Amino acid sequence: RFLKVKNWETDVVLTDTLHLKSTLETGCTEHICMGSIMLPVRTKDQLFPLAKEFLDQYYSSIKRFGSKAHMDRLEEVNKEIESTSTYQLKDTELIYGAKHAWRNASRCVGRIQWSKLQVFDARDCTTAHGMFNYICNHVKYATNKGNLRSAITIFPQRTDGKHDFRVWNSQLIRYAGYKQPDGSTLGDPANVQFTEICIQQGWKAPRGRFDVLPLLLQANGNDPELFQIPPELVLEVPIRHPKFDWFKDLGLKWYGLPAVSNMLLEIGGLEFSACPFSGWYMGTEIGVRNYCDNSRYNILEEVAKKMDLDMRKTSSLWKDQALVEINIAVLYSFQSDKVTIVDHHSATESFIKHMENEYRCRGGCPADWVWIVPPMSGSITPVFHQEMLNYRLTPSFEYQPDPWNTHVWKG
Amino acid sequence: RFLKVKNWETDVVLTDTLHLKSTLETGCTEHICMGSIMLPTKDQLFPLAKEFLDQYYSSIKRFGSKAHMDRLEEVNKEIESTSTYQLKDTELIYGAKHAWRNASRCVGRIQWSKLQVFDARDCTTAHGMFNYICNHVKYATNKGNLRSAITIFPQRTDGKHDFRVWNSQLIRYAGYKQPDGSTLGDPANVQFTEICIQQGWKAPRGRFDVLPLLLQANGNDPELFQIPPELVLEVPIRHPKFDWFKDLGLKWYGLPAVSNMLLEIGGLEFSACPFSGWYMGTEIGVRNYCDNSRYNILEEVAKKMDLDMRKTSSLWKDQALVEINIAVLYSFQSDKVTIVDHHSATESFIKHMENEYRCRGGCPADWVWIVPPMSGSITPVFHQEMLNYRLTPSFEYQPDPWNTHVW
Ligand code: HEM
Ligand code: HEM
Ligand SMILES: Cc1cc(N)nc(CCc2cncc(N3CCN(C)CC3)c2)c1
Ligand SMILES: Cc1cc(N)nc(CCc2cncc(N3CCN(C)CC3)c2)c1
Ligand SMILES: C[C@H](O)[C@H](O)[C@H]1CNc2nc(N)[nH]c(=O)c2N1
Ligand SMILES: C[C@H](O)[C@H](O)[C@H]1CNc2nc(N)[nH]c(=O)c2N1
Ligand SMILES: [Zn+2]
Repeated sequence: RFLKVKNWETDVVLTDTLHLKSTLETGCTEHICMGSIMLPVRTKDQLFPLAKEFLDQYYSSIKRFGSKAHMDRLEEVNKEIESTSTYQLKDTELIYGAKHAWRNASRCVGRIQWSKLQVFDARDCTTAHGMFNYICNHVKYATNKGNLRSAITIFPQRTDGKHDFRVWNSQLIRYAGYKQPDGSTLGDPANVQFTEICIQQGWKAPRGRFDVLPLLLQANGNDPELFQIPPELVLEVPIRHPKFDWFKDLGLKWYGLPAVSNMLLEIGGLEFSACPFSGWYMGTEIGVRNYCDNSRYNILEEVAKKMDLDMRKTSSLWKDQALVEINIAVLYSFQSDKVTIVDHHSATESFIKHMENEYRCRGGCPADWVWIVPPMSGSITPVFHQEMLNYRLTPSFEYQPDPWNTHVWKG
Repeated sequence: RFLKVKNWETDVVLTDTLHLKSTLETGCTEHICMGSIMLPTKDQLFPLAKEFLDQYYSSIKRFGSKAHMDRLEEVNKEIESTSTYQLKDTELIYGAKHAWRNASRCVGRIQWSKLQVFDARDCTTAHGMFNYICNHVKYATNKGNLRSAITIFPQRTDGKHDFRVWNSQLIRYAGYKQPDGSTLGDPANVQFTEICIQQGWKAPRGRFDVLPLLLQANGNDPELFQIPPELVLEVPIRHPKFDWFKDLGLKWYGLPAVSNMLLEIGGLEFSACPFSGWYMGTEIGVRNYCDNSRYNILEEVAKKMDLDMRKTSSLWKDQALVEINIAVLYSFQSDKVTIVDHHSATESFIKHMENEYRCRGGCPADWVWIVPPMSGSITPVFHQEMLNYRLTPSFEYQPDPWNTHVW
């Protein structure tokens, strides 16, 4: 089958053939689209076809499909599976896997960079202390004094689901949130639940507005242990505005390194439940979402006051005006401090080029329009006018439940 | 089978029981979502009529009543006999309001029950259509206090006697492909403008020429008519702060009136059913003015603001975009023409959505279209999960008449 996508700004039409290699489900049906829904221990039975599907793809990619090496590897994996009920990936396969999981991430606008990913193999890790060390090394490497480098660290795969490695933090670096008895929130409201756990686990909270959370690290299905990332490894950027001098006095800063740590990495049917990965920020993540979401730092009001906008009626677009200025300040600050960041105009333009390239050389590029379009100024970016097809390819990054909801406590 | 939608800003969860009454298809499959794609006989007819009559009689609390059965019978006899059937005035109005109610891409549906329906099924000629359309324009415009309206022309018979409004909106500005290679007026309307010229229109080759109506009656050849200028309410665009903004020479019309869709009710097809409400400000200032393939004025405005247009990271585009939309809202409000900003409108949609879930079991919604084209995440709709599905009565897309016209 052929599927066409049109860009309504340029009339450029592209033809998808890659969707035929789609596997997993979308959530949608012929009667309902679930396009805007955030979120819609394996047998050897299901395991070898998934292993084989993956190895066929790997060996095609290296132009060795049907080779003796290809055939031997299949044979080798088949037996390891029937002997031991699972199998081990070669380093090459692991690196290929992780790069492709990112390449396949339909919600990621930054995918033009997918082939440049530093893969850290942490499959020899056995304890939370070992995890802490690997994660420190990842943070130092990825930060690179502000010249950020994409990286992923891969801890041992799931076995029986009873010995999972998990990073309990949703991101490696994030600020605490503290709910006050008066109902107000100190710090990042997003992180109140996790902060409470940390405190419960023994963390001494400074109770400031921008406290870097400790790492809560779980190895081999044991109870998680707390660790503090050395502060010297945590690069932060004081936020100021190039024209408004009062902006610095808001007392805002943000960390440089966005590093997702709660997702599951699936490769050839194997499940890596601890796989922190990091790139660099697109400005709107901080300036639009982190600062201006009503459920986050929520600073539109205070910024708007200081700008003396007309705040009596929404039709003054005071919220819109303040939002822009804040996003200007975020970009200005990172650039001024030589910390890697990308504006939404740049990142969406690059994505369109990436996407067209992927259609030509790959037969498609699965993309989630809902996530790809930036949270401000949507239609003045080229992705808004771009039809996209969303489908699931493996290897992939998947959501998994939060560990505190599933963990069987040892005590 | 019962579905939940969550609002990630408020944690409010709603349960959709209404999608189970959807019949038409989304374009999506288990393997591929097409949520962002813009365009995804007597035996056929009676169950469609029945489905509709059933929901109609349910609405007036007379389900399984004698009148219900009688009507069902009557319509059945009539299809058996005539191969179609005619809607009672009450059913036409109910159906039109519900077509709007079911429009999953429409953010303004909180107004759905307050829609003035003009029955033009007695129309036979294009001159008759022109008269009805002028009356609609005048009624809906109402000196600037806009009132939603729809005018419904005769239903399709054999597809060779179609009534069609060839225009996409009752009121739009012409577009001309220049020898300078650029484009004068609205680039969106080049093709239509040419057809107007090929059909006789004398273009005043300006930048904001209100297009003539091109009207097709009973499947016959389409005719040109010019809307009385005094019925077309336009608004000069000025900025409350920037004195220079007026020099751009920008204006827009007050009445958004979609004229190219198909109204399906009880299996019957109304190929000519122009409808109108009032603008949300972003439709003009974000899309009509700042879209690259439209008036595309971002650069001119940014220059007049003397912004650093060297690097994209200065967000000069974003700044001009906000100001432009400020001016649009300011101009309309200053001239007392009804308009709604994207904050007010989305806030209304959330309340409508909650009303609908509570009193109907759901509200089909297309997030890709409901979220405004600027400042998306600072509006409540961004954080709102929506389920998209197709209910009837409905407004459907249909082919442009000129690809299908047997001249
Ligand atoms: C290089 C710079 C990168 C940029 C600028 C970038 C940008 C983004 C943005 C803006 C999002 C949407 C999340 C949100 O806005 O809330 C996203 C999502 C995502 N990114 Fe990237 N990204 C980058 C690197 C990476 C890397 C290295 C990986 C993995 C190896 C990755 C994998 C993903 C995945 C799996 C999602 C989906 C998250 C979810 O489903 O919640 N990205 N990215
Ligand atoms: C009264 C105030 C109204 C407002 C503020 C409003 C707002 C909107 C907006 C912003 C859109 C997105 C379309 C675009 O951006 O091009 C839309 C779509 C739509 N509206 Fe409403 N509208 C109103 C009245 C109506 C009425 C009276 C009807 C029908 C009786 C209607 C039917 C539709 C339909 C069918 C669509 C989808 C059109 C398409 O798919 O191209 N609207 N509306
Ligand atoms: C590697 C990377 C780079 C970047 N610029 N942004 C991101 C996404 C940031 C992000 C922020 N908040 C939330 C999420 N997701 C992650 C997955 N999590 C389970 C849900 C929320 C992701 C990731
Ligand atoms: C009644 C009404 C009110 C309003 N504020 N906006 C609209 C939609 C405006 C609009 C602009 N451009 C295009 C479309 N649609 C019309 C149907 N057309 C076939 C596709 C594009 C609609 C309609
Ligand atoms: C309900 C809706 O899907 C939800 O708010 C989505 C919308 N698009 C998004 N896009 C990005 N990049 N990140 C997000 O968290 C979301 N949230
Ligand atoms: C490709 C994409 O679906 C297309 O640009 C859509 C996106 N959302 C939209 N939303 C509205 N309200 N109006 C539009 O024209 C569009 N265009
Ligand atoms: Zn879908």
